[PDB]
Amino acid sequence: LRSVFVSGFPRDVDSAQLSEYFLAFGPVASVVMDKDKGVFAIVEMGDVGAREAVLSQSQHSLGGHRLRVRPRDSHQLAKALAEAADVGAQMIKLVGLRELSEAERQLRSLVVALMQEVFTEFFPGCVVHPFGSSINSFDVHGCDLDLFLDLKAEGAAMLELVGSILRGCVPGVYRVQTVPSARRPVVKFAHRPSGLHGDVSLSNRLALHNSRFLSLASELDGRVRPLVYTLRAWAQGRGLSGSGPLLSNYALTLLVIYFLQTRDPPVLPTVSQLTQKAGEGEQVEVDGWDCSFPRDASRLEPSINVEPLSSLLAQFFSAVSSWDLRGSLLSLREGQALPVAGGLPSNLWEGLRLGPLNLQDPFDLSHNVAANVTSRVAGRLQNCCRAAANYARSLQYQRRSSRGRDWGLLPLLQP
Ligand SMILES: [Mg+2]
Ligand SMILES: [Mg+2]
Repeated sequence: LRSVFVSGFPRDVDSAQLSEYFLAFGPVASVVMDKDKGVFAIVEMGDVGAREAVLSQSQHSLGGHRLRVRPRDSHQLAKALAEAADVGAQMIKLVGLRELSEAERQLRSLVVALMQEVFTEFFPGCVVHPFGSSINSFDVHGCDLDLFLDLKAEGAAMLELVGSILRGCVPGVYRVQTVPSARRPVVKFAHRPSGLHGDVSLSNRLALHNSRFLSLASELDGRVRPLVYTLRAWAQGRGLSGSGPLLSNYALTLLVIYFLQTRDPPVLPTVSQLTQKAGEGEQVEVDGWDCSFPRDASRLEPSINVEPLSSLLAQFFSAVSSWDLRGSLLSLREGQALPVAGGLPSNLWEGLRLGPLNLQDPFDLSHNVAANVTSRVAGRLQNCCRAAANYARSLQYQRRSSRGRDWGLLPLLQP
């Protein structure tokens, strides 16, 4: 597909002139005007890279006329987002569509209850804590159900025992696979009646609190869920968020939250500030790290930041693209970037893994959630952010479309 659809050039303009214009971007193979009609025309470039170079620039003009050059479940999403009022309404609608329905959530709680009632007989006093995607209120349709069982060879034996229990005892669950061989040992399971799948971890415990923190963030400000959902969909769109060297959903969420912490008025407070507001009985530590923070966001002061969702999204793209990733450790606790060269963040907090992208976990401070991210992924993240930022400054992002044209979020959510 080296050919591009080009329309909008003035009446009585030569195809040789279009050829001459597109000649700047590279070799032009052919230019064919619409024969019986007029208006648009098709331009085939010599190189596919030249075609990508033409599509790369959103600003085209000839003879004083601006040119439109375009290459030439999900459909429900696009249609619904096209029906919205503006960018903000689009983001909120995206949240409403992707988020779990109440039936799904209560179904999840029911399944958790089943698992608990089965496990309690084998391990008296054991507690099954749902964590991650389900309880952090960033949940999406068909997301994993991750359970933590609260009670390295003995760990493997115990893991196999849990696998056996899931296999032969609790009714309805199939696809049981024990995985001791991973950084965090886990037992994969699938419950058939509820149509759910997930992982059971022996000790993930710290992560549980992380989830809670995330939830609190969503309760602290109303823009958090739209921003995080939208940026999740976007990162998954550009191939940024993911499994391998790609960013994890948790790391991305942490990045968005950090961005919200770094705004001129803060949208979210720093984790340290939350720890200060914890209070008696809410004090909790895990592996030496302080995990404490308020139960409800009601007794916490609101955000004086008046920035709308659109401006916050554009500011996210711009700021993330503008940051220095390799030389900075992004801190959620202090809500700011701590310089790597000088300040030696690796001295205190021993075991901290630095690199292309450094993002510090709000509780365990020796943990870089972005440590897995390679140079290519980081650079491509900043590049995509620069792109999206330049797009957010256009009229296509800011305003709606009269009929049928993709506007606002829709170009950002496409592959
Ligand atoms: Mg019973
Ligand atoms: Mg999973």
